Amino acid sequence: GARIGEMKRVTKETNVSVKINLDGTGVADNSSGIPFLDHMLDQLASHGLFDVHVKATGDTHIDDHHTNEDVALAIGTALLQALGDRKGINRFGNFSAPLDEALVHVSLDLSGRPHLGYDLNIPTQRVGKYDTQLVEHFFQSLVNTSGMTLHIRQFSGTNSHHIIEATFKAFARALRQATEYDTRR
Amino acid sequence: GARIGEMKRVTKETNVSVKINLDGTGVADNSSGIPFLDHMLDQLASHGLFDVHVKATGDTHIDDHHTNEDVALAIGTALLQALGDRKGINRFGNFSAPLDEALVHVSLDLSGRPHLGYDLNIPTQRVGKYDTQLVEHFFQSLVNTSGMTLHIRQFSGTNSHHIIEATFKAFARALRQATEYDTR
Amino acid sequence: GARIGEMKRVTKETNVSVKINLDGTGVADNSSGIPFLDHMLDQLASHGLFDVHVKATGDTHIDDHHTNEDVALAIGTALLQALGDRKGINRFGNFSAPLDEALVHVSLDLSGRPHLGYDLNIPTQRVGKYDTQLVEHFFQSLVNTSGMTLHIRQFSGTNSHHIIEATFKAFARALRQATEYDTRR
Amino acid sequence: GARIGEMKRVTKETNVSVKINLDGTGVADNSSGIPFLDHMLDQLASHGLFDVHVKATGDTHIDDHHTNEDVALAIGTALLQALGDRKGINRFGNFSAPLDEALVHVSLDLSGRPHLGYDLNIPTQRVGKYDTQLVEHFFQSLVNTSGMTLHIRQFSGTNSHHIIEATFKAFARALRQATEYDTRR
Amino acid sequence: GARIGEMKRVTKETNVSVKINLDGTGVADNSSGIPFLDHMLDQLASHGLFDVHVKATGDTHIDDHHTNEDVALAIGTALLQALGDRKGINRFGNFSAPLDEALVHVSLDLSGRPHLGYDLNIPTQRVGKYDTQLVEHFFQSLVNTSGMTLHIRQFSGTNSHHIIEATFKAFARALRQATEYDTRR
Amino acid sequence: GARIGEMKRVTKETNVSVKINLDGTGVADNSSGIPFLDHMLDQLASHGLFDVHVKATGDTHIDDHHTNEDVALAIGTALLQALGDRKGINRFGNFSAPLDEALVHVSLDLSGRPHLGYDLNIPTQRVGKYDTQLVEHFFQSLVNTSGMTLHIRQFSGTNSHHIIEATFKAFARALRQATEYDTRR
Ligand SMILES: [Cl-]
Ligand SMILES: [Cl-]
Ligand SMILES: [Cl-]
Ligand SMILES: [Mn+2]
Ligand SMILES: [Mn+2]
Ligand SMILES: [Mn+2]
Ligand SMILES: [Mn+2]
Ligand SMILES: [Mn+2]
Ligand SMILES: [Mn+2]
Ligand SMILES: [Mn+2]
Ligand SMILES: [Mn+2]
Ligand SMILES: [Mn+2]
Ligand SMILES: [Mn+2]
Ligand SMILES: [Mn+2]
Ligand SMILES: [Mn+2]
Ligand code: NA
Ligand code: NA
Ligand code: NA
Ligand code: NA
Ligand code: NA
Repeated sequence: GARIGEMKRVTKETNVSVKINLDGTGVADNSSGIPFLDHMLDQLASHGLFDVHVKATGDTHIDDHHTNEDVALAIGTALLQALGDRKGINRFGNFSAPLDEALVHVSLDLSGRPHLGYDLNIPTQRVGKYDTQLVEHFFQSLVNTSGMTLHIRQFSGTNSHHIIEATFKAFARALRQATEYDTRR
Repeated sequence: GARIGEMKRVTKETNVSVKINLDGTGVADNSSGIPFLDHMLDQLASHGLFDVHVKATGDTHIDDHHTNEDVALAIGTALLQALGDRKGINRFGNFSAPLDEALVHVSLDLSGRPHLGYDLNIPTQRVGKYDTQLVEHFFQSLVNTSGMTLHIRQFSGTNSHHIIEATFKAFARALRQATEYDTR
Repeated sequence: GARIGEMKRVTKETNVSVKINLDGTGVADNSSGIPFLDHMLDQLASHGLFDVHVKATGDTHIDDHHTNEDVALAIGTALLQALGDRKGINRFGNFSAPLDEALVHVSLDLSGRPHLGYDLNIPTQRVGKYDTQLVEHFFQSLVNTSGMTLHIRQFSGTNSHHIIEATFKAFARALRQATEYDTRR
Repeated sequence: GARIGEMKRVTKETNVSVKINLDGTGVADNSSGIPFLDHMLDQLASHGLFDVHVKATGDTHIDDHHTNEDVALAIGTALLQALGDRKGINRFGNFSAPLDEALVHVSLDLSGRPHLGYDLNIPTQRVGKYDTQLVEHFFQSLVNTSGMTLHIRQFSGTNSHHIIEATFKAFARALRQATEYDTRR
Repeated sequence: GARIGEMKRVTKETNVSVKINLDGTGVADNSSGIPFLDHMLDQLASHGLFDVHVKATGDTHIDDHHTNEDVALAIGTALLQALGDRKGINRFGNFSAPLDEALVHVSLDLSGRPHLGYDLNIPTQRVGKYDTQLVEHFFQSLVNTSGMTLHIRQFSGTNSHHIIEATFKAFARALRQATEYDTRR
Repeated sequence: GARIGEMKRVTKETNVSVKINLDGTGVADNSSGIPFLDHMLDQLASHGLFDVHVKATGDTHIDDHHTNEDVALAIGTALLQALGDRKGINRFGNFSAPLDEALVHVSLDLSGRPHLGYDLNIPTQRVGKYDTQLVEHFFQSLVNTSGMTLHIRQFSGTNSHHIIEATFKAFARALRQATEYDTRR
């Protein structure tokens, strides 16, 4: 009875395959073509207890933008498919994740209405090879296809890797809460 | 043994009857004479899983103030009665409720000491016919008779209906948490 | 064959029926339960040459918010359905509409990615009975279900009725341009 | 049949004759007694494809003000006459005209309601013998008798001749668009 | 007969071949040695309906500057050759292109007088491997050999890839408009 | 020999009938569909000694804007008709009207050139049901069809009803002066 969503989409720019189990055990199998994004998608599994499979190739010789965007769009669609009729779930999720000096709060509602409120202050332009502009775009695209209300608020942080990873930990744990069943419903 | 509180009070200005079940299933029956307040009281039921019955008539030809106040006072008293000795409950409740661009956090303690910390920025004076000054007065009056410590904090929001509705969603879910029993 | 999109949705709050003909002749048939919004929807027909049929009733005894939102959502869905595969259309639309002292520019792309950039300065809270906060929410909701990129920018204006009506005229003409066929392709 | 408007008016100060063909081929025939204004009126023909005939003499021994004003008034009246019932025309016109470093946007509506929004920053007081205060007065007077809604906005420019000429190019192209027939209606 | 311009130039730094068809069907054939610039040149084809063939190699072991510059110079020369006597063309082009949150307006005139007005605010120094200083230099060099008046103005935008891509979409559509024939003349 | 002007105009939005006697005795018969506007039009009669008849119905279910505008336009046309050749009249009018704490000066010229200079500071958005944005629009529209130069300047005032009523008293008395005959002419 596990809630599994899957999305495959091939364009001239990217080839994306995503599978997510909302009732998973934290199995991570992420090969997006973007190593830092893979590290962040691993946090979805380890902290959200989702099973997350992502396989993507794309025009990373231009930059990571199209791959990042199309992976995020596909995850949002897979999430929407896995949620089904959304009956009985908590629907709302909240979590404040510290990572050393970083502290990020995520508040979300599986509402069917896309909205991103985004207030991160990432002080460097690259983490490894990853363009830090792509963090906002990842969550914006995921919101757009999942129909999620998502608020990301940075309360502390100076290390870009810490800020982004804390965001994914908080998102993962908030999304876990929202997708879990409300025992009184 | 569901925890049910009830308050009826008739004054020269208003006639108010309130019944709340802390262990409800979200049954909403709200007819306060103020349609937007009814919509907000419905959030108490649907998001707090309270059973909420409010029936009020009043001098709404003056304005909604006396009705709004007397309904809020009665709800706080009904909540206090329903809580009884408060043994074994979580007592504290916390929730951040987004509603599109709005985000409101509610933190409360069923402490017996009334206090309202209120920091909403509602940018318009009317939602429908509802005077938005009445939002603060609703929570102040409810706090005063329930003896609740209540903190309402707006983190984002531009639409007045969204801000107020997010506040009631967060309040409902925080109050649900506070009234539920601590398993340990 | 004319491109027609139609959507009916009944909720506990609203009862909404929408039909739009992208290849219309300007037939205006708008009865949303919100008279000023009807006047604005008429601009879609008169200036966009769309055939626009909207019939809605709702919980306007609370306020106009739910009706306004559900009408906007339904129009966006009807627009999306009417566009079909979007093959051969201009896709982009641009128009600056004056209305006396008001001047509003609209730029849009039928992109499949929802985004609203909104920069109006409406100086009063009510036009008739219409809550002027509902203008932004109308376009946000329409954007969300149509998948449109939409930018609304006020360059001039002091009368709220003029500002909002100029916005709908500019939107109507930009959308007409975007939905029309590109004769070269 | 071409839409032609013609107006002659003789006062104690000026003697003005104007004929404009909205469906012209760009015939420029401008002898206002103000050489720089003639150069600007030529842009109406060359860029708007109007046929523009202006012949004026006046009390230019005082200054160019009365001639400038009476020419502008007459052009607006001729334009109004030529438009007739305005059935089937685009009615709105928009154009951004660059001239080297200058860039001026014109937005107009053949509305029947006079309004001038004017935001040029002309940095010198004379172009040749032409008093640059007369630019605003020209468009104000033309607006007043034509019943036009007209917005002129400078986005760039440092040379007064360039700024004014770009304004007339943009006006010419916007007016051409507004007076042309809408092929769909 | 299609208007085709072609230019080959070999220097000690670069080897550049360009062919452009002003009356094309959107054939994109761009291999400049700079992958992000290739992606931008593709917009010329996809949104301008030009046929754009660019093949360049160069001293990219130093940086992309010489290749970027020499490609831009060659495109401007090819455009100039293809335009011929410019008889009968619209000559002016205008377009506002959104790309999600980005919005860029381009206004241009095929005037024979080079000028670049450039007002982009690109917030990162690299898109992929592409140095974002090269955007201004690309358009400056293209302007210089084509003899174009070109104004680029950013109205919105936070993602560098979006801002630059919106600029090339707007440029492509403005240039398409300017090079197309004026049906009335 | 009384100077009487009359205007009837029926549109899809409004049905307006106006009759004004410049040589009246202050007979007021105003039913515009806007009660506060009726009160203001009564001031024209009582303070200007005009006979003022206005009968209007319109789409006041939207708001009062279209009715307000069309009544003002019709009054301006009726005024222009009543003035005839304007021979022998004072032409200029000036009056400062106090109303308790409010003080408003009106200066006008029956010039044939429309202009409104408007400097009121009305501190509330509604007087009764009347939208105070409509005051400026009333005088602007009246100016546009009458061809009047009109300057309205607030020197004092805090009560919106007082400010607007003082404006109409001052306008009425200034217009009375301007329409009266100059005994030396
Ligand atoms: Cl606003
Ligand atoms: Cl100036
Ligand atoms: Cl920059
Ligand atoms: Mn993108
Ligand atoms: Mn790490
Ligand atoms: Mn009170
Ligand atoms: Mn609601
Ligand atoms: Mn809403
Ligand atoms: Mn209107
Ligand atoms: Mn003058
Ligand atoms: Mn010149
Ligand atoms: Mn260089
Ligand atoms: Mn791209
Ligand atoms: Mn108006
Ligand atoms: Mn009074
Ligand atoms: Na943000
Ligand atoms: Na209607
Ligand atoms: Na000449
Ligand atoms: Na390529
Ligand atoms: Na003013």
